[PDB]
Amino acid sequence: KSHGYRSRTRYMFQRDFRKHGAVHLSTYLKVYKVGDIVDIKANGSIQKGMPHKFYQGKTGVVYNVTKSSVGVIINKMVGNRYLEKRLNLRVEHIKHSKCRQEFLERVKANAAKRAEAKA
Amino acid sequence: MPSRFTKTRKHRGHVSAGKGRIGKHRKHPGGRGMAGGEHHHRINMDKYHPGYFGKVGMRYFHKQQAHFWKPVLNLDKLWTLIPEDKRDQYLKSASKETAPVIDTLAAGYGKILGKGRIPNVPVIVKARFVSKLAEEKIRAAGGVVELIA
Amino acid sequence: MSAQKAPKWYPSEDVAALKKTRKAARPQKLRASLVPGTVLILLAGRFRGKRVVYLKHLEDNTLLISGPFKVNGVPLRRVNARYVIATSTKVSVEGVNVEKFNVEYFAKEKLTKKEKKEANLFPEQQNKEIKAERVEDQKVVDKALIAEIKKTPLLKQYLSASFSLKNGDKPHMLKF
Amino acid sequence: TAPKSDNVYLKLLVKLYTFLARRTDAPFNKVVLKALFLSKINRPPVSVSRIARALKQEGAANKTVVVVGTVTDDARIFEFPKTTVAALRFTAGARAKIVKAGGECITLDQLAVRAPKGQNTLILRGPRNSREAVRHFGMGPHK
Amino acid sequence: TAEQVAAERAARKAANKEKRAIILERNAAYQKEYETAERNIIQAKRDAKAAGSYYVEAQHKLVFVVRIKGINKIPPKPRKVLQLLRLTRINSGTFVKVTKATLELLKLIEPYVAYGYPSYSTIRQLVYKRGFGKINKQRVPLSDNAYGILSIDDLIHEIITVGPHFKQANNFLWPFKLSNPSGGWGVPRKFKHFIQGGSFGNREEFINKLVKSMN
Amino acid sequence: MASLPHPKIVKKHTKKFKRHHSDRYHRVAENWRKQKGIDSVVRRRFRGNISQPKIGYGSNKKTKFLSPSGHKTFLVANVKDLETLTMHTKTYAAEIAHNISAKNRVVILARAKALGIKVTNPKGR
RNA sequence: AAAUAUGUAAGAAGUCCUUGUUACUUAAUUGAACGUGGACAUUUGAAUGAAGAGCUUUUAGUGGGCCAUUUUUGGUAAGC
RNA sequence: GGAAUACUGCCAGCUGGGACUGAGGACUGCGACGUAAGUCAAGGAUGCUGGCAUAAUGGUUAUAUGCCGCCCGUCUUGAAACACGGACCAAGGAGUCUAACGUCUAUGCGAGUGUUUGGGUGUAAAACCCAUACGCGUAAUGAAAGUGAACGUAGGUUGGGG
RNA sequence: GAAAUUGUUGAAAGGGAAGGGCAUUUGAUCAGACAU
Repeated sequence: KSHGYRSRTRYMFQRDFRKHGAVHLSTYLKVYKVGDIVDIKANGSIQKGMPHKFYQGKTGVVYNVTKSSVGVIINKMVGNRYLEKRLNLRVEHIKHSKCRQEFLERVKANAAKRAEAKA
Repeated sequence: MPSRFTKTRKHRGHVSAGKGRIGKHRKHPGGRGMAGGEHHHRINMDKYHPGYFGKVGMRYFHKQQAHFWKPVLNLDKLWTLIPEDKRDQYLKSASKETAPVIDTLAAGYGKILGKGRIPNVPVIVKARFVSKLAEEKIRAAGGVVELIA
Repeated sequence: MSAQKAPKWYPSEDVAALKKTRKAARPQKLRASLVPGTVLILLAGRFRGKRVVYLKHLEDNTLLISGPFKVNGVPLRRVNARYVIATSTKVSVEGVNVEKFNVEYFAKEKLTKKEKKEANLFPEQQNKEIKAERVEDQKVVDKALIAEIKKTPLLKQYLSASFSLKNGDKPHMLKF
Repeated sequence: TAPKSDNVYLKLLVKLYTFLARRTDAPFNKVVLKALFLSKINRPPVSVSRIARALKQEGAANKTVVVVGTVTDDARIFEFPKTTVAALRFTAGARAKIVKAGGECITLDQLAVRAPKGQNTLILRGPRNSREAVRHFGMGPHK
Repeated sequence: TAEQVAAERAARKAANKEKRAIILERNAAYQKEYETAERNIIQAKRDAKAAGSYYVEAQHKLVFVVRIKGINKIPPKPRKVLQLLRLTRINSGTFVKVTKATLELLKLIEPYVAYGYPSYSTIRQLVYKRGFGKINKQRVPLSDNAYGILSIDDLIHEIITVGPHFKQANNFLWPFKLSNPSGGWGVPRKFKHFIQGGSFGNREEFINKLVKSMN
Repeated sequence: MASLPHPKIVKKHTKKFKRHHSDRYHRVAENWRKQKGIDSVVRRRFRGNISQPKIGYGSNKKTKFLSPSGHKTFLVANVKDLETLTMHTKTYAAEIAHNISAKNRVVILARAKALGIKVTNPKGR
């Protein structure tokens, strides 16, 4: 009925199930990378590392790393045109990804030279 | 005068525009002439403009400043690249060997400022100073400026 | 995918630890004696939505039916030969399959195992008691699409030229 | 296309080139044809200063600049350049100072009965107005 | 002299000559590859009931999937689907390999198309007949912007056993512009179906005939 | 001046194609005019009613403007003009003029009568 | 805790190797970001489609909308 | 036990019946057939044999007849509308002009460019000729006082291409 | 000396109505093609 900045969020910005408090001090270790692709995922414990709604679920790529807890950024883009907007999120809210085919970049290249000598 | 209108005097009962869906007088143009100030038709583009889109500077009762300009990146043309002339020698030095006088009788010919490069040996007559990079440029190569008290 | 096959232990459903998916088949045809054992298929109907073990060892022209494993009304009439009976066995395979793979009265879809089709009747015992010995009495006759089919050898040979040869088979039927 | 309309002659040129091209293999043609076509803007107006910076050096200058438009006087108090390069027209100070140089004001036709090949010819064309932008309100470009 | 007018000639002629006794050292010959196997599979099923089973045997080709409906008022996804499976015409129709990025698509369309599943002859005719070129037919001739390989009978000899460089071949043939039913119609109501009668669905087998009448 | 079989292959709408309701109401006049209005059953084109006419009805180039039975035409209207066609045959052929007098006419005939040329305005006055 | 729909990623300018730059912080042979020299790309799941593709200006009309199928809000209901 | 048909296929296997259609020197280039000159059809449409007719054939046109077709213009989601305008003819009637501007496109010049009023003259509103000016443009930025550019690149490289 | 519009002559059509559109029958009328 009103349009405040967390509106509708009641279940999106949800929490847990039983993991209902306190950052996994792992989810806190780990190092960014002025290039590595991050995947937003808000968590009410924090609160800059709350990503203002829309950018929920959306995966992008670290463009800033103010690594002093200040997570990175990335952007993404949105509807009509895609005008890519950038958002400075915080270290406790973002997460890695499935660029995990570089595992198959490797698999490829390597197995492919072992294919050179093989052929 | 076979414009682009005559081609219209026929098809459609109008052209500009959509039958009856619009077409009125001084009309829809909300106001007759730059109207819709901070209200109706507004969207900026805009503004400032040292006049009419947001006021603030300082007033007076004015007159005529000074016909100035002439950069040094070409104090060669200046008025002496005429021939030219007192050319690729060396003068030598001051005295009266290569004096081009950037000026007139009532309101100017410049203020030898510019970028440039020069090369040889010009005397520079003026008052329009200046550039001090200019100075530092003329004297760069036997350059010497003079003014008028 | 996929390819090739076999099986042969029950009728059917088998060989897991990895498992199957589809329809080892054999086009459930028929139907012995004169015009009994018939495609009798009930017209006497209030529409397609039905079925259940029709098989009168009664007599023949003395055959009888059914209407569900049973719980929306489950009836059971008889029939004799040419009425709510013949004369289509389906539009088979293609509808005939829909059928089998809508015997999800035991959990399939595109999964593992096939006909695995309940009890007997010359389903098995047929091409599964014995193994169609003539499958051998088959080899004997090579016969080939041969004779005039075929006869290319003694004919279209003079055409296997046109085979890719727009050529000869441009000479006649296929032009512009 | 390629048209443009006017100065028959101007048109005739189109022919000789359209005449070459499709005809000739290569490129410096193709290019100078679709070039002969273009409209008065997006059609620079390269100056001797340009045709000069361009030549000397870039590690090649024994080539013939082919500016497909006018070609300005400019005033680079010295240097320049002695080279052969022209086309559409040339301003006073130009084919004049290009005459001190001095190479040859090539007249883009002649410079084809020569340029027959295209080799050692540098197609130099360049610049953006005159007008910004639009549209001032971000902010960004002005006016 | 103008014996050069007889230069290229000796060539061209004999040249053509070779190619064809080539086009034909093969174009038959393969009609044995094809034939050969078609007996084997028979024999196979038979070795089956030599005992048991066998012999489930999978396929594969697919399938002239021919547009059995319209333009006006069609889906929105399923539209672009059609568009990219590339068949923009009423009674039209391409051929598409039985790969799950193919299949999946097929189904997303099933409602409104008609996944046949080609026969041999149906390919021949559906090739040769209305089937051909971005412009018509002359063997190694036009059909040698191949260049993998040439022969109308080779466009077939690929298409109808797809695989290998194969179906960049099918990138070629504006496809169809097949006839409206021709003889038969397809029973009653068509524009909705599968089994249950009609159209709108994936015959096989009975995939040809509804094509058989057309080209 | 041997003519494509396109005699009567010209072209359809051998038939005036004239203004809509005007085939009726009094001071509605000449033609084509595309009742350009917001409803008129014509501009819509439901079955029945005038037929409007539009490129595609046009006449097939290889027998286009000539077109006559003979072929071509030209208001030869001054002897020399009445040449202008001398060497050229057949195809093309002349007509006199609204304008061209009585006296001069017998000539124009005459003169061309022999120069090899055909007069459409055969007669005239 | 579905289905539908919804983000990304894809073969690959990509890895792999050598070192070089200083405001950065590590105690630094600490890394960071950038750059040189060097091996292999047409690439061995993605599929399918291209009447190239990208790009810049400009200036009309329009802003009263209405139908259906499914999913729904109010309302006994409605051609609401 | 031994066949037989039925049914579903695919021939590069034979032939009848009808219908409509004919839009280019050679050529061609693809081919076949013929052991052989050459022949088809193969290609570039379809070429052949024989008959008829001084108004025959079509064009209009008015009629009849099968079928079909309601008033247009109008604003409307919505017009045949039980919404408005219009009995009928003529002839008239409506996006122009100007100042001042945006694009864009011609044309001249071009780092310059336009004579401006006004002079010179003239076959006199013409045409042709020219001053010390002026306007716009070649410098910007500041409220203002001020102050004001390389390396028309070698203290600008960097990926981009044609 | 157009038109609305009226007279007369001449033809043609009409079971509550006006007049289109496609094909043709009939009548009326016209051009070409003339081939020498």
